[PDB]
Formats: sequence, structure tokens, C-alpha cells
Amino acid sequence: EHASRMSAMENSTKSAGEMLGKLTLDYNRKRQATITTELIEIIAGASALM
Amino acid sequence: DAGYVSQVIGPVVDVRFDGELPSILSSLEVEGHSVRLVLEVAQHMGDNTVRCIAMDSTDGLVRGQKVVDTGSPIKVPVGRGTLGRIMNVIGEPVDEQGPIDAADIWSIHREAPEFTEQSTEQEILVTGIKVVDLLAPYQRGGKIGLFGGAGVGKTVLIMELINNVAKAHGGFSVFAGVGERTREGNDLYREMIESGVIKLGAERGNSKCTLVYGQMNEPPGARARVALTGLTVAEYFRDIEGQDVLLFVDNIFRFTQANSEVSALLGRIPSAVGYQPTLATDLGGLQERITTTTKGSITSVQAVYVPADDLTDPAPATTFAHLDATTVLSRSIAELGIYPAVDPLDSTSRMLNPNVIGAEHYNVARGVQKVLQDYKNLQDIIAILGMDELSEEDKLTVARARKIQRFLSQPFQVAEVFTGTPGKYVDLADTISGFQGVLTGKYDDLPEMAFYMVGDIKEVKEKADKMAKDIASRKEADNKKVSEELKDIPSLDKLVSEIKEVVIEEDDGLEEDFKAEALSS
Amino acid sequence: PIERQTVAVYAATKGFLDKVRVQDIVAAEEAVISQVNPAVFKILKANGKITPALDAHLKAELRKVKLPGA
Amino acid sequence: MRYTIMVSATASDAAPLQFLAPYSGCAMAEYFRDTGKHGLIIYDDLSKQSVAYRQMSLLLRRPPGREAFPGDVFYLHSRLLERAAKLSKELGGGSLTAFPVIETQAGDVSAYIATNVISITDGQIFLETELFYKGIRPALN
Ligand SMILES: Nc1ncnc2c1ncn2[C@@H]1O[C@H](COP(=O)(O)OP(=O)(O)O)[C@@H](O)[C@H]1O
Ligand SMILES: [Mg+2]
Repeated sequence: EHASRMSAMENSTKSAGEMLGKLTLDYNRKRQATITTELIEIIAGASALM
Repeated sequence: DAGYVSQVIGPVVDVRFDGELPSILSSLEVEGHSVRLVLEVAQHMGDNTVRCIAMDSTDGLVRGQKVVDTGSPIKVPVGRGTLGRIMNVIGEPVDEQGPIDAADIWSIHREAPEFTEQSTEQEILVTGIKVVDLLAPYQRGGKIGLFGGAGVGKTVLIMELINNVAKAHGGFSVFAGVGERTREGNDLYREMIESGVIKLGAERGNSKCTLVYGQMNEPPGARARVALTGLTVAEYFRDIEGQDVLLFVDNIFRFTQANSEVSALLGRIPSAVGYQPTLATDLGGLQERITTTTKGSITSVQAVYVPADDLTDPAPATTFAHLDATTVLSRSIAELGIYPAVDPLDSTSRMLNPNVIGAEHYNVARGVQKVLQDYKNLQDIIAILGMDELSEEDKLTVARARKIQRFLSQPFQVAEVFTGTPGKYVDLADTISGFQGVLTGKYDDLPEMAFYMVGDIKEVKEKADKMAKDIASRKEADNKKVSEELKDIPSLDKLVSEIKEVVIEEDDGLEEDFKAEALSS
Repeated sequence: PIERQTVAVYAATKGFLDKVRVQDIVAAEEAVISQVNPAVFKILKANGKITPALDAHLKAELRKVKLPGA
Repeated sequence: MRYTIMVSATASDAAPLQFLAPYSGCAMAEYFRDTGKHGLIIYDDLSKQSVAYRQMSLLLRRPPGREAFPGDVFYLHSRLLERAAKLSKELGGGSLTAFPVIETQAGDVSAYIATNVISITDGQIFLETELFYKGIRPALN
């Protein structure tokens, strides 16, 4: 039992590393997108006054 | 001699003055308007034109309407003659009790006191709320912030701080309602007639509170200046009458939101996430006046709304550097049923130094926070696995923290209609004695829900002894009570026949009402 | 109506609707609103409270009811 | 206080006065560096200086960049912080040690002023709030 939990908890750290890698790619895409979004909001408010 | 309206765009009015423009921050009056419309000069636009924010609605303003300079800023009545009254942003009474008697009328704009007349004295303000006076204790004379998103309990906590601190103390109180619901401003008004804080009629001089109200329906020019109006009433009580004041401000967030609503119409290119470029210095000009000086003392309690439970947002994040005690309320504490939903870790006070509150209050507070922090580092592994590998050192600190978590909950005397419980005032010594019991294992045998919504540790023992009476009192009513009674559970149409059948009118009859409203007036 | 809501919430919070399959609680209370007395709703609507002369009188009338499966 | 100067541009002061206070505190501290002695300058909330400088720049209608900050907000803090040096022996050998203080929000060191000052400075003393409630005080990550 201990030697199949060891092979089960190895297969779930991979699955929690593959999921963490897809989330970090998804987070960096959202991080880049909210910096572009807040900046377009700032330039639009500035171009409406200038 | 006077100016005229040149431009009306929303709440922002441009007034053109032929000769001798009014000063910035000065008050202007539009005559000919349907109501009293007060403008306040925000800037000089540069062609003999000032740009103003309106303290009321600009519906019905006309370009060319005569504007009278008053020669000073907005002046409101201050003194004992405002105790027991509700004021406007511009000092008008909105409680329909006549004109406001005024010792003096004061400009709502002044500078911060000085660096030389600051007070370096720390003494604890005991509130009765045991999560407050244990972990983040308030200072008598300092600025207190109540943070939290929508619906976590900022207004109930600020209501419980009114009747636990202001109901019996030496000086006066000022409630500044800044841009919140009108319904709860009426709830606060009627609660203070019944509590005797506000007395009406000829007993009005024995009042201990002044309400200044600028609630959500008011335009952004109004809600941006109510906090200055209520602070001016508190600054008269501190500077002139030299006495201790309590100043409660519900949502100081709405002061920053109101300035942000007019800001782009004042010609300012916007700052980060949507606020005005002058966000930190508009807020800083307000909070620097709410201080204990060498003349008197203003104990401020400010609710701060955090938008979408985000303490990262610039309007809550700027407020954090202005306070001496930041009670942070959390949704996750509220969703479990612990009320007041105070985050016990995120709440920080400056009275939590050992050379201020002593060592037997500091070590209990740092001990309670250590057990609650450890439990949150184990709750990552309990919610996955389920606390059968947790060492019985870690199992004991889960049971100790879960008792500590419920023992920070307390029934409030003002939440007696949400929770069906009479409220509990807990003294400071009984809070220190109780949590030192739960920390050192003096009460490890008591159940977990015996700590929930009680006063002190003597009422945990009066509740654990109660629940262990009343769970073994379950089986008296199982084998009987279905039948064979003294017939005060009587027959069917016996209970149907005392029903006083109310007459239904079976048509609305409003067109007879609508013609009747025509003949009246 | 509000009187048939509180009777159905009474039938679930006073333990009269366990021993009932969780798939047909939707059909269980359709019996419970229809098989209890149509006069017990009128008393609860007129009083607005479930009185002590009624909370036993309804929970003993929530036993003379036929539920699916049971 | 017999060794300390305090330059205080508080919250009610004008945003030009909070922008210039780290620079005027540095010039007071550069006296000891330039005359062979040693200095310790602490810019407590250098992130509050940049907010005061962003206020002046948006009001002067200078074109805003990320989080509405100016273009020269890196040049703001680098020109200040590069004045903390150890001087050579032919200039007295004096020194100035800077401790800028940057407040993050939710521990985000990818924020725009935080990445600027991390670039300028040599090290960082990261204080994490999760270690602060574990009893580890000073809560140094
Ligand atoms: N101490 C408390 N005890 C019981 N219920 C509470 C307490 N604090 C808040 N609540 C519940 O939370 C709801 C919202 O609280 P409220 O005072 O409106 O907070 P906010 O002003 O932040 O929205 C209240 O109507 C009440 O039901
Ligand atoms: Mg509220």
C-alpha cells in the first residue's frame, strides 16, 4: 500500500505541476492583458482632454 | 459685482466673473434656482472663469444665471446648538426641527493643526468588543479604520461602537454620514431618539450627538464635502470648547469616490485604476485635521469600504497609512458565522506594543494570533486529508484555534434583530482572562460551539453546561405529545373561527383616488 | 404563497422528510402541501406565526400524509 | 536625535513637497558623505513619493505611462538612489547608505514602482506578512 501510494502521489505531483504550469501561462497572459487594458483606459481619458 | 453661469456639464459648473474672481474653495450661490444651489470653486480656468462643483443638482441651471460670491468658503453652524440635529453639507437642518441655533458659523475648510501641536499619548479605548480589545485595541484619541467589502458588517460594527463608546463618555459625538444609504441614516437617527442620545423638543440641549448627512442620492459635490462639514463640527468641540469628541464617519471611501466622479470634468487626466490624480492628497487633507491636538481630542472611527473585497485598491490602500487601528473585516470570517467578522490577523493596532498595554495583554494577543496563523497553515492539509495524520500537537492547535475562532465572536446589542441574542459587553480583563485560558489549555474539555456567540469564559461554562443538559433532554417528547392532551391543541374549525375575516375590496379604486388628488391642492 | 412555503420548510426542518429518497423531495412536498389540511394554511396565514396550538397540531397532521417510497 | 535629521513631508503637504522631500533629505545626508563621515538615509515610503510625483505630472498634462506614471519615474528614483555611494579615498572616503522603503500590495513585486526600485537598489529586504503572524518578527523572507 505504501509503495502504491508512493506511485500515486508521484503521479499527482506531476498533475499538480502540469496544472500549475498551465495556470501560470494563463496568469501571465492575464497579467499582460490587464496592464494593456489599464493603459488604454488611461490614454483614452487623456486624449479626451487633449 | 457678480458672476454668471457659462457652462453646465453634469455636476461641474463654470462661472464667468467680470472682475475679481472668487478664491479657490469659496462658496457661491446661484440665485433664481428652484432650491438653494451652492457651488464651490475648484479652480480658476483662466479667462475670468472659475470651475465649480455643485452641492446640489444642476438640473435647471441656465447659462447666464446670476451667481453671487459669498466671499468665504462653505460656512456651517457649529456649537452646542447643533447637538441633536441633522445637518446638510451646507449646514441646513434636514430634520425639520426649525433653524439651527449657532454659537458660531465656521468655514468647513481649514488646514491641518501643526506638527508642534500634536499629542503623543497612547491610552486604550475599551470598546467591549473582545476581538477588538484583544488583538487590535483602539486608542483613546486616535484614528480607527473599519475596513471590509460590501456586506461584511461595517455599519453594525460602527453601530455597536456608538452605543458602547458614545452612549456614556464625557464629551460629544458627531456622526458624519458620507455617501451611504439614507435608510440606515434614518435607522441611526431613530435609534438615537430611543437611546436618549438625541433628545427632541425642549430637551434638545441635553443631546450628545450631531448628525451630518450626505447620503448616496446627493451629487458628488455634496458627498465630497460632508466629511469636511462633520469634521468642522468636531473641530469646534476640540478647538473652542476644548473637549473630547467622538467622530464617526461611515465610509470615508465615498469621500474619495465623490472627488473621483467630478475629477475628469475638472480637466484632470486620470490616475491609476480610475481615481483622480489628487487621490492621496485629497484624502490626506481630510485625515490630517482629525487629530488629537493639545486643546482637545478627536477619537475618529471611520468605516472604509474596500471595493470587491480588495484591500489592494488605491482608495483603501491610501487610508491604511492614516490610521492607528485598522480593524479589517473579512468575508470568509462572515461566511462562517463569526460575527463581528474581524480578520484577527489582518487587524493591526498601534496599541499592540508591550510597553503600552502591558505584557499580559500583549502575549495573549500574540499568542492568539500565533495559534490562528498555525491553523491556517494546517487548514491547507486538513481540507485535503482530514486531520488524522496531525501529530496530536497539531491536532491540539486545531482544537485550540477553533475555540479561539468562536470565542472572538460576540453578540452585539445592536444586532439583536439579525442574531436572536441579547448583546454582550465584555470587559478588558475578562477578555484577557478568557483567551489565556483557551491558550494554556484551561478549557480544553469544553465543546467547540460553547464558545460561539457568548460574552466571556464564564458564559462558555454556562453554555457548555446548558447544551449538555439539553442534548440529553431530547427523548422526553418522543414517545408522547402526539395525542392525549389538555385540549389546548384544539379542533380544526376551532382555530379557523377566531379568524377575523378582513374585508377585501375586490377592485383597486385608484381612479376615484386620482380624481380626489386633483381636488386636493 | 408564504403559508405553504413555511409548511414545506417545516416539513424539512422538523425531520418529517428524511426517510424520503433525495431524488423525490420535489415530489414529496407536492404531496405535503396537498395532503395536509387546507384549513391549516388559513390559520398560519391569519396568525402569521405557527402558534403552540398549531406547531404540534400541524406536526401531528404532517404524520397523516402519504409520501412516495417512504 | 543627536545623530538624526528628520525630513517630514506629511500627508497634508502639497504633492510637490512630498516629491522633493527625499531629494532634500538626501542633500542633507550628502553633507556627511562629502566631508568624509558616513550617512544613513531612509526614504520611508518611497512609493508614496512616486504617487506624489504622479500627481504633479498628470496635472501638468505630461503623457502618462503604466499605472498613469510618467516616463521619467524610473529616472526619478534612480537619480535619487544613485546618490548613495561609498566615496573614494581621494574624496574623503565618506559614504551614504540608502534604505528606500517600498510598500507592496499583496506582496506584488511586479508592480511598476516596485520593479523600478528593485532594479536600482543592490539588495532587498523582503518582509512577508505570512511570516509576520507566525511570530517571526522581523518577518524577513
Ligand atoms: N455583528 C453582527 N452580528 C450579526 N450580523 C451581522 C453583524 N455584522 C453584520 N451582520 C450582517 O451583515 C449584514 C451587512 O452588514 P452591514 O452592517 O450592512 O455591513 P456593510 O455596511 O459593510 O454592508 C447585516 O445586515 C447583518 O445581517
Ligand atoms: Mg454600510
